[PDB]
Amino acid sequence: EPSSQPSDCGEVIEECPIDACFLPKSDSARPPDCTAVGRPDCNVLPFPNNIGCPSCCPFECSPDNPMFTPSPDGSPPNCSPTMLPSPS
Repeated sequence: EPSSQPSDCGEVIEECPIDACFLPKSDSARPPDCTAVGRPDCNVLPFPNNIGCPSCCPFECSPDNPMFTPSPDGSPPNCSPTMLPSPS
């Protein structure tokens, strides 16, 4: 299906988020992470969307699931856009 995924750096590397989650996640705070509201059933990465989920995102995904701070410029993006100086 995808002939090109590792092209950004780590935004596109088997990463479950993407707009497939619901928008580019770190957009400006997309819908919550399911368990995060009380959907532990949605903690399952492959989305059931047929049992628990009221339209949030799942969990697990990759080694160490914590992710925080949205905004398109919320943090030093790294993987080249941070290499160049743009402090403030």
